[PDB]
Amino acid sequence: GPEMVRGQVFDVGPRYTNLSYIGEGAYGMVCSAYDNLNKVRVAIKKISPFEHQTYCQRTLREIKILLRFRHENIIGINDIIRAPTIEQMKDVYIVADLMETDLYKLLKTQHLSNDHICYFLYQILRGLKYIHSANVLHRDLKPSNLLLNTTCDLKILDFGLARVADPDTEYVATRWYRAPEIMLNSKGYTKSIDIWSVGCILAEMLSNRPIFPGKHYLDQLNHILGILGSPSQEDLNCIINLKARNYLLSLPHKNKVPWNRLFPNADSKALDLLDKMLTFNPHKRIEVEQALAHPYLEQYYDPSDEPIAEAPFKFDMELDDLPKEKLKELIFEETARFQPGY
Ligand SMILES: Cc1cc(-c2nn(C(C)C)c3ncnc(N)c23)cc2ccc(OCc3ccccc3)nc12
Repeated sequence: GPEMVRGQVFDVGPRYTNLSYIGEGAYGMVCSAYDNLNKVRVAIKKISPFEHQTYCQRTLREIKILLRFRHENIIGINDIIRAPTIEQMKDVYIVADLMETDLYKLLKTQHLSNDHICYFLYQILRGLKYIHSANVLHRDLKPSNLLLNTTCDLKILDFGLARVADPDTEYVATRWYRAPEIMLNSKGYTKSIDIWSVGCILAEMLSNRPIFPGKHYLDQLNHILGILGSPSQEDLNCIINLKARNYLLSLPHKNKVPWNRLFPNADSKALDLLDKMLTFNPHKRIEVEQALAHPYLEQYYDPSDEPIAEAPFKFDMELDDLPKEKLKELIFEETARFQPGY
């Protein structure tokens, strides 16, 4: 029979053995396992989406994007296991490189020196540069979506909320990393929403504490304005939405808090870059290639070793809202090339 982990079956043998609980991912339980073919311990995520439309849809979408993307700072799929007939397939197991932890857990437990911060930040933007080059917005960068290994290699996870970057909410664990414009007008304008999310992660690395921990929807904007200050007139004039602009004008005045008051031990170049990432106005916010070229990342900056996508990625939006059972069939087809062959 199959091995079991906290009452959950992991029918991944004979190739993968000696399973052990790591944690809960956003889509299912994650265990570590020994790969008997490559002689190495790997991470295996178990996914059970076929009891709902939204899970099947997001599963199919994630498998397609991670299979097309190939970059060292973005999580890759090494293998996929499922039953040989669609009628048996009640679960899907995705296999990936074993890392040590996520940035969420690391920051709850330990200090990061400037070199670790600097190197982690470089890798987030390196990976993000590839994603944005494919015309994709992540829209949910946060510490829990960043995996680290023991040699400080960093990988980005979770394109569940990813979209094309052209002009066009639900439940999420945290709004602490959402850019202000997302709640002030068009639903996540541009690539600057991700740069905002990365700035928030930088701040959190400097202090081990999230910078904008809103306790509810409107509170999130109060946290942001309480540090950045009230928007200037120029910045106010970039808020296109009538109600948003009015709402901003109705709020109490707040003065800017200097960065070196919040982060008194931080490298002044780090705070300079942070200032440019956490700019209220998304049109003035620093872009990924410019951020990589900031003096703070001079040690690692190397545009010959910062690859871009071969082409733009396209999401087939019509597959969304297809019937539960049809999505099950497409996931069977997409996972077929990992089934023992030839
Ligand atoms: C997002 C994600 C995280 C982890 C993971 N999560 N964790 C911890 C944070 C629980 C890890 N620790 C060490 N190594 C790891 N690989 C992990 C394993 C994963 C293993 C497979 C995987 O497949 C991506 C995927 C494919 C299809 C649908 C949804 C997700 N995604 C994983």
